[PDB]
Amino acid sequence: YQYNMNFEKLGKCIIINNKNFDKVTGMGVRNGTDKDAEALFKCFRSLGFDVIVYNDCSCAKMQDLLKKASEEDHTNAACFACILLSHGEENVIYGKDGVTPIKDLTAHFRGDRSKTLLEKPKLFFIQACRGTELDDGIQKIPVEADFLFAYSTVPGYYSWRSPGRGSWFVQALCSILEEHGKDLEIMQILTRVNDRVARHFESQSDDPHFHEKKQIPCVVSMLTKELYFS
Amino acid sequence: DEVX
Repeated sequence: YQYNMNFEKLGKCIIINNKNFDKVTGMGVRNGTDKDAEALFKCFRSLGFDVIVYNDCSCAKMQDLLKKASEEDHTNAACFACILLSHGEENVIYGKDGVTPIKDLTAHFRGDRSKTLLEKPKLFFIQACRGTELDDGIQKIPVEADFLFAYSTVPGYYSWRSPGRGSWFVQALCSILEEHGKDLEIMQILTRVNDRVARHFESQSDDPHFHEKKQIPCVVSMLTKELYFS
Repeated sequence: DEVX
């Protein structure tokens, strides 16, 4: 009932860190994103992933990074992880030059397309907006199998990031992983990340329309076993 | 706070 972790490598971890965008996109500089990346770099490295951080990629670069990565030989690896830090809209992330469908970035790893990652977990963590809604708060193996998307927010909603500390989702995810990454199952970790973000964060803003908002992450799992980074 |  657990994913076999007996491989010489845990797996590759691609971190796409998009901070500066083309003015044609009209997207602002994501302050605090470098802090997220560095933190995420330390966590996933600790977990034992071979992480490489790619900055200000463009949609093609991103698609290539993923197409190529899916093309490597993952036979000696337990899994694959990819973390996306950037701007976004519903179903789409922003390259420095525009927006590309997350579905395209992930499909490369389908069972029919990455045989060496077949029956192995493929993890994508996405920190990006998914719309413009604010939460006010209240006081034969299937080809689509073995994927897990840890989104920072829910469909149709904004995702918060503090210029000086990083995004809520990443601050949360990193504290949890640092302390429990090696002892709790992935769903437990993400559930705790879910609770941490919901209870410990609340937007501070000068625009009242954007003041005191809350946020809840969203985990989608097509996993078929329990995942322990150990 | 900023949003993404």
